[PDB]
Amino acid sequence: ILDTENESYERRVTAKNLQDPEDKTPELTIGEAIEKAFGATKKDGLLYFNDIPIDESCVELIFDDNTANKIKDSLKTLSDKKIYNVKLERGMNILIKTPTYFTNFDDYNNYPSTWSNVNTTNQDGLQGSANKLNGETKIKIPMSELKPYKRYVFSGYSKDPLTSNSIIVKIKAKEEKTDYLVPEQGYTKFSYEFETTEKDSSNIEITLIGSGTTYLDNLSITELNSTPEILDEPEVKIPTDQEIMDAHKIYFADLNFNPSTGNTYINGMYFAPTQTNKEALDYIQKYRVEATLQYSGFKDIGTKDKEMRNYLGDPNQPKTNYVNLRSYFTGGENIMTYKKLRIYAITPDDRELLVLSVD
Amino acid sequence: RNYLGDPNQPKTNYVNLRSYFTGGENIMTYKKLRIYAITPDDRELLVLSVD
Ligand SMILES: [Ca+2]
Repeated sequence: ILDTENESYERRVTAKNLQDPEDKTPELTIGEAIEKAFGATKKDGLLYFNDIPIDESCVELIFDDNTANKIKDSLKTLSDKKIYNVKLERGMNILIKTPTYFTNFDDYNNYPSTWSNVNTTNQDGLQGSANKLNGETKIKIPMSELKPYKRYVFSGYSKDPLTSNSIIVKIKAKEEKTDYLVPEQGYTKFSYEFETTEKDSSNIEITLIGSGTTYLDNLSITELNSTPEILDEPEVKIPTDQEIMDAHKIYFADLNFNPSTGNTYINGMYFAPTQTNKEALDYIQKYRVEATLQYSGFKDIGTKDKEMRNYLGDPNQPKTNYVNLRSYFTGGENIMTYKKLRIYAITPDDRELLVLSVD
Repeated sequence: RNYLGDPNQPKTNYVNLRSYFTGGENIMTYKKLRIYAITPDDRELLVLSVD
C-alpha cells in the first residue's frame, strides 16, 4: 500500500515461497517489488514516485507481526542491512506511509516555514547534504497546515562522529513533550510522536537544541490517526444547599379545624413560589417530616414524595410543592400547631436539609 | 379572555393579575400599579399606570 497523502494506492505482487522447487516464479527483494508495483523510478538508487523520495529513510514503514518478524531475522543474516534488499514471501502485509512534510536538505522542502539553522554545506546525511549546525534549529507550523484532531510522528536521522554529546527535542503541541537523543557513529532513526488539537490552536513548535557538532538528515513528519477530545459544555447544575433553604423561606400551613377546643390540627403544607425560587423548589424531590402527634409524642413520620398542589388553593396561582402531612405514615392521628415539628428537604441524592422547624 | 365577559364580544388580551407570582395577596385599586407590555423581542413598553 502507498499513503501519498492525497490518495492511496494498493497493489498485489507474486511471491516465491522458497520451500517449493516447482515454483519457477522469479524472486524479488522488497525494494525491487515496490518500483514495479507503483512504476517508481531510481533517480540515485533511492526510489522516487514522481518526485517523492521512497526508501527506509524518507518514509515511515508499517508491518504485520509475521511480516515484521520475517524481516527481524532475515536482516541480521544479510550482508547489507537495508530492508529493501530482503526478498518476498507470501502473506507479507506491508505498508508505506509517505511523510506529509519532508526534507533531505538536497531535493525536498515540504515545510511551509523553514528551520532557523540550515548549514546545507556538507556531504554526509546518507544522502547529499546534511544539516550540521552545532547550534539549534527551530520550526513553527501555523497549525493551519495540519489536520486538527490527529497525532503525527516526527522522524529523521542523527549521528555524532565523536560519540560524545547529544540533543534535546521539544514539541509544543497538545502537550509540551520532553526528549533527549544520544546519537552514535552511524545514523539512527528516532520517530517521536505528538498530538494536535483545536483547528488553529497555538502554532505547533518543534525545537532542536544540541551541544557539540551534530548531523541530521531526512526529517519526516507524517500522520497516524485521530485523537478524540472535549471542549466546554453546560453541565449538571446542582444548585446549592443554601438556595434550597432560601426557596422554602416562604411557606404556609393548610389547617383542618376541630370544632371542640379548636387547635387547628394540620392537614398539610405548601412552600410559596415567587419569581426566584421557581428553580430552587424543583430540585427537592422527597420530603422527610417528623412531627408531634396528639395521643403520642414526637414520632418520625415518613419521607414520601411531594404532592405539587395549587398554591393556597387559588386556581390562578401556579402549582408548587405540597407536603401532605395527612398522607404520611402516622398511626392515623392529627398534627397540632404551636408544638414541635420539623420538615426535611431530601435531595434526590439522599442529602437531607432542614428547611423549617415549628417552635 | 372574552372582553368584559360579554360572550358576543370577541376575545382580547386579559392580564390575570391573580395568576401572577404574588405571595397570595390581593391587589387594591386607587393605589400604585403599572403594567408593561413586553414585545416578544424583550422590549418592554409601559402601557398604563394606576395613579
Ligand atoms: Ca539528505
